[PDB]
Amino acid sequence: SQNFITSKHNIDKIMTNIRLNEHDNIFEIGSGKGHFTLELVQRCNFVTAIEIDHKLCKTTENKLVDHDNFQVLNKDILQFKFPKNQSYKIFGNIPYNISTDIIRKIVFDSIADEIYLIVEYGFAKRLLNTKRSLALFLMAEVDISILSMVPREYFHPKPKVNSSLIRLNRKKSRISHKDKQKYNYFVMKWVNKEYKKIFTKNQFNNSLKHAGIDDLNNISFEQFLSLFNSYKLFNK
Ligand SMILES: Nc1ncnc2c1ncn2[C@@H]1O[C@H](C[C@@H](N)CC[C@H](N)C(=O)O)[C@@H](O)[C@H]1O
Repeated sequence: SQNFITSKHNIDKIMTNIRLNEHDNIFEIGSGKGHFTLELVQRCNFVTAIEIDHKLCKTTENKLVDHDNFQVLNKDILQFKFPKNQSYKIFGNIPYNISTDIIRKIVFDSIADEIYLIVEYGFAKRLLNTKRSLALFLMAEVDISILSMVPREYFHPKPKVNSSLIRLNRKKSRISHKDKQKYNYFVMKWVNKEYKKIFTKNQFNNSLKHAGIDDLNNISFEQFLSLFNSYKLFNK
């Protein structure tokens, strides 16, 4: 059930959009046959490949024979403990079934200042959709941008849908550690339209007009923050 991108011609097309340089240390999520890995090692300063499947760790190693700036840890990305005092970036052509868990792991339990992932086209659209809780929790920590479309033919087994190469850039968190829970509760209550649990009937009108929200079915992350902030004001 794991797919791969093994056409160099295609890999180069995708590297074209990935701006990683010679001095960055990179953590790749799932080396697979080592195709993207082979390019990263040449492209970057050092690559720590994290592959769960042990046979693939081997293949990754055979692939990277004429190279030294890498290591292949046979671990589970979800259980990995990233450095807490180093500057590193992340890349990964990750599986659909655990996209949410991986992205959450690397954005909340890692300090990579720049993350490059390939995910399903739809799932990418969702990461930017202010109507879903994931996008909202994520936008407090990173800026999300879709760089290009990865045709399903580039993959094998050929999936039923296309994919997108996306980029997550770290930013000074917009949500203080103090507001950790308030923001969480508020995000969940708002996405579920359970407005009354977070705003009285008037607090809600003022908050929307204050944030300048005309279409309540289409709001910017910046507007949403306004809402959250008003929310804080109203409750001590
Ligand atoms: N939980 C996990 N932790 C670490 N690696 C995983 C996990 N789940 C899947 N993988 C690996 O991640 C890879 C997913 C592939 N789509 C990418 C392989 C390869 N980089 C390629 O795109 O050509 C496979 O090699 C899986 O074995």
